[PDB]
Amino acid sequence: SEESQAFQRQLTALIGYDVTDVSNVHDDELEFTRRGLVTPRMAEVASRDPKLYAMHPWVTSKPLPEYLWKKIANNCIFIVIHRSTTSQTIKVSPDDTPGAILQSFFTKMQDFVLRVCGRDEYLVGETPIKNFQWVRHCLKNGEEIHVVLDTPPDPALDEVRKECDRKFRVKIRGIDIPVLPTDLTVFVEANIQHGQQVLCQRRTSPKPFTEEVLWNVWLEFSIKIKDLPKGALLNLQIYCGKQLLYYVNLLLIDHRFLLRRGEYVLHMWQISFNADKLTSATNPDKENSMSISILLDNHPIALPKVRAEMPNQLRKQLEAIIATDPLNPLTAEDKELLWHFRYESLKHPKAYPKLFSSVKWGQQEIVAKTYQLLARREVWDQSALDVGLTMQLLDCNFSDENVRAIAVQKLESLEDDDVLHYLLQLVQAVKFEPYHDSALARFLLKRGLRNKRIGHFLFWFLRSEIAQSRHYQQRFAVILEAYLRGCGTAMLHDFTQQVQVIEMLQKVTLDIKSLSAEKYDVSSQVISQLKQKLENLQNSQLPESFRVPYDPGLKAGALAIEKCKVMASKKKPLWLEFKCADPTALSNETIGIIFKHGDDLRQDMLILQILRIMESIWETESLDLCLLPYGCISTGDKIGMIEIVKDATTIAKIQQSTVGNTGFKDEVLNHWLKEKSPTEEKFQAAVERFVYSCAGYCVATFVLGIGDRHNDNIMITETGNLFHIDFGHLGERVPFVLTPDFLFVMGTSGKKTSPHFQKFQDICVKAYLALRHHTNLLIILFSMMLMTGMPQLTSKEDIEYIRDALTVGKNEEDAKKYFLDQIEVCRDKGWTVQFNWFL
Repeated sequence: SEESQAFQRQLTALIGYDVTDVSNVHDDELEFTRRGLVTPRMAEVASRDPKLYAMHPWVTSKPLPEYLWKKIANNCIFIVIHRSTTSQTIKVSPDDTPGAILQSFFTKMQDFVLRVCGRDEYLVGETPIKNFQWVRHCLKNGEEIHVVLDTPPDPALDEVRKECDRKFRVKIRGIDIPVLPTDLTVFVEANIQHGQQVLCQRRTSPKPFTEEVLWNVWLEFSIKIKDLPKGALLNLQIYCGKQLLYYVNLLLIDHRFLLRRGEYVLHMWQISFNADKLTSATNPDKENSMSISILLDNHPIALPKVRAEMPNQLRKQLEAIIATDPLNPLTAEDKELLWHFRYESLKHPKAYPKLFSSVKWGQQEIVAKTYQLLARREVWDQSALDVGLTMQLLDCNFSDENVRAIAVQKLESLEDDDVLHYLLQLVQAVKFEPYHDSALARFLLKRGLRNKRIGHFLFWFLRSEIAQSRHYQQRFAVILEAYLRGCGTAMLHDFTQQVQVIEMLQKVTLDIKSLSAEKYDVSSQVISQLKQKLENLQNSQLPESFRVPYDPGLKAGALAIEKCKVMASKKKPLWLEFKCADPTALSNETIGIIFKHGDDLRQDMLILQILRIMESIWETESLDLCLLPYGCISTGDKIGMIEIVKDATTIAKIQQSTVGNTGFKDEVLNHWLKEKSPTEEKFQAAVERFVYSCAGYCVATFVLGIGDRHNDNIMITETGNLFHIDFGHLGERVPFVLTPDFLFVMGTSGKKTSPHFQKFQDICVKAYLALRHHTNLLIILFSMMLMTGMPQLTSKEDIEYIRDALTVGKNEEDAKKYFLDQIEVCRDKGWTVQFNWFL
């Protein structure tokens, strides 16, 4: 139907790409994948409870941390129930089910439900109220729980629209480029890879690098055709430099298990390790990109389906190897050991990554034995879920579908709250998949379609890449389409509002950027120019309201144009403010959002996420370092939005406000806090909060290798919560930022002591070692982060930093000592590094 034609047109607009396009393809994998995702979608759609899906309660099964029970030493919790001008205050017990307090209400005073005031957040479903995230959020922030009694959302609104033993060889015909301007020479390198491991390599003779270079030469490999593993890539690379200029990959076995065959003309990617180098997609730009032509002329297949010792010491060698971190390599010895004692290895879940890296994927018989091994997976299937281990089997080192699937199998058992914690990283992992359709892609579909909060962020995480990654936009686009076709008309409506809004603000942001980037000042002309442009949108163009992308529970209404402006910084980001479109809101406070161009916010997203992960880690040990991972969503190339934290200022601005400019007085910070503090109570609270938050970010920032900072890049709220920002990496050195002013707040100085500083040192050590208790998880998150977003990755030194930072190996005692020394290095440096941040 044209109705279908228009629909697909609406989908294209939400996605930012066209899955019906075939301009940059050489086979039907994408189309095959669209069709293949149909079943996964429909099966989850039909499976989800219409009522719970509409209300998406946000719950956790994790225990209430010790530091939160402190605020409840009476087994009673106060919920403020509203209904217009009314507002009671029903006392409740932490294990009181929701529906069983509306009963300690209705009767204490029925087709209703408890909804948070001013938010699209509901407190329903059979769950202790203490297990609801919003309730833990309020408690952790000493806020009161205000709810409004109203009618459940109509699930009718989520309606889904009806729907050979020869040696392998490859002939390199030649390369061609429109124009490729000191001259030099070139050659072609054809590699057979699997899980980033060259099984075979062949090269051509060095030749003249001209707009057209031919060889018409067969490159014969030693490996046999019926030995090629499913998921093996034929990697073609061009070398010039009188080194690597262009690369392109072709899956040797397709999505149907067939051996690739025929003529191919592949448009390559130019180099300006990482995930982009592994893509099966070809450069879309067929007009001004390099291309290579090859000939392939050569029947997949299939699947069906111990006793002895492990001498004392050899077992000791095995356990030693197993205990090493994910970055500790594997000697051929290690590999042969792991493999020979295959069945002993299978009894240790942590041995799995090392084990499979020990498999000779280029040997049919061996791989065959591997599957046989995974057949008896009893131990693995019964192991306690380890996200760190699971993620390792999903990274660039594993290309085998069955190996990766057991990883996904393990993810299946994660509760929605945990999926949210790792969603960005799981989405990024899709880049390591050899085929578009994959167990991991289907898992993201299932979970997204099953819960609205996960589906919302999945949308934006996917759109973020589809809008700026030529290497993966196609794959992600198909997966996003699949999701949109099953999320519901309601959500489709919401995404439509959100996209039109951010797409308008992006235009403004950029145009204003042009009338600026003049050298700072930010003219009134430029601000006048802004207000005029916003005025235009404020009319029949900017929807009445829209959900805040990084905080789906919040609905933003009309722009407070009078409060909007252009910030006085290198980049000229917009500082917008909106009124909350929710009357039941508990305030008149506007929603502040910063729209900026100039920075790659994909990096910021990644760090902010690992920051939340570090929080959950600290929780599992009763710690609360008070981090502050504000919302941030990359919406396009060097552009995106950021949440405006209320009542906070840059530590640089605090300094400038007193010294005027440059310096650097030690008490400025303490003054500021006191002045922003009225009651003495609040401040002795704020200084406390500053000690925790400072510790948190010093530890966090040190582990991630981004501690050496810049005063203008770290802020503080009037309530004492410190927090870094901008992760744009303009960064002698220092492990982190613990300058004199910070110390002054802690009450010490000039290298001395104080209750606090000692409270600070105590918190840091506890936090540091608590992270070391998840060394593997962090190591794997760190390296994935570096490969999918910080395109500045030496598959060695860079990734290795976190090993050293986590002080891998050594013991707890030497670890604690190690960090305390770092704290000292900051003390010896004082203001030197800070000051040096200008030359």
